[PDB]
Amino acid sequence: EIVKIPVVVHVVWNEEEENISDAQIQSQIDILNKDFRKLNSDVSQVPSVWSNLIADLGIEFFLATKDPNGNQTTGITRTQTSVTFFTTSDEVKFASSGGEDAWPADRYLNIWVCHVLKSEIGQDILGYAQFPGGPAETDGVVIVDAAFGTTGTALPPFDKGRTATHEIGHWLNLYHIWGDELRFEDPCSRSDEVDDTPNQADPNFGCPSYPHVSCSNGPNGDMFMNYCDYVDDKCMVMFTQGQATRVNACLDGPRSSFL
Ligand SMILES: [Ca+2]
Ligand SMILES: [Ca+2]
Ligand SMILES: [Ca+2]
Ligand SMILES: [Zn+2]
Repeated sequence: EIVKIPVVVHVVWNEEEENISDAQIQSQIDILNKDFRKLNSDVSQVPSVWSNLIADLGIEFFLATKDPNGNQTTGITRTQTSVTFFTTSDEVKFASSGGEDAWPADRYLNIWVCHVLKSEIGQDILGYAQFPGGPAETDGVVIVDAAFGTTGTALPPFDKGRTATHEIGHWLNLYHIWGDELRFEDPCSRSDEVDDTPNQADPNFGCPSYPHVSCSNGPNGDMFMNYCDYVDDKCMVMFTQGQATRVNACLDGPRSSFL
C-alpha cells in the first residue's frame, strides 16, 4: 500500500550554479523517501506526548524514468531561463514565462526548482505548492534550489530537504498547522483541519524550544516539529496520523491517479 510517486524535477536556472546537480536533486528525493515513510531518524525529536501520533504516510517518490511520451528520462529537466526570480504566480511552471511546463500532473509530481521565489507581496520564499484539485498545468511544488536537497547549493537551515517535504505536504492536501490566519483574524481561530495537530497561533520559525505554547495549547504547545509548520528543516520531523488521513483522502480522491 506504498504509493510510489514518480517525480519530475524541473530545474530552471539562470546562473549555472542554479542548475543544480543530480546529486543535489537525488538527495532531496532521498529525504522525501524518509520523511514520507517516517524513516527520518530525527523523528526521535518528536515530543513523547506526540510520539504515538507520528505517521508513516506510506508514500515514496522516485525520479521518473519515463517521460510523458514514454521516452527514457532521468526525471530531471533543466531549463535555462533569463528570468531572475519566480513567484507564486507560477511563471516557473510555463515555458512561455521562462520556466518549464508541467508534466502530466496525474502521472508525475512536478517539482520545479528555481533560484529565487517571491510571494505576491515580494517576500522571499523557499517554496510553494499547489493543493490538489488545481489545474494540471501548475500542479506540483516549487522549491528554491538553496532549500532543495542536502548538498550542492542547499544551505542551512534549509538543507535537510524539508522545504520539499513541507510543500509536498501541501501538494497532498495538508495545510499549515497554524491555520493561516490573516493578520486581522484571531490567531487561534483557524484550523488546519487536523485534530491531532494542536491549535496553534502562528507559524513557528527557526527552532522553538519545546513546549512552545500558543492558543492556550499548553502544556504540550505547538506541534512546531510538524512538517506543516515553518520551522527550520532540522526542527520538523513528522507528520501526524491525522495528517495522514488527509493525505490518504488526497491520494484516494483528487490524486488517485497515483494509486
Ligand atoms: Ca496560478
Ligand atoms: Ca489542528
Ligand atoms: Ca492559528
Ligand atoms: Zn507551506
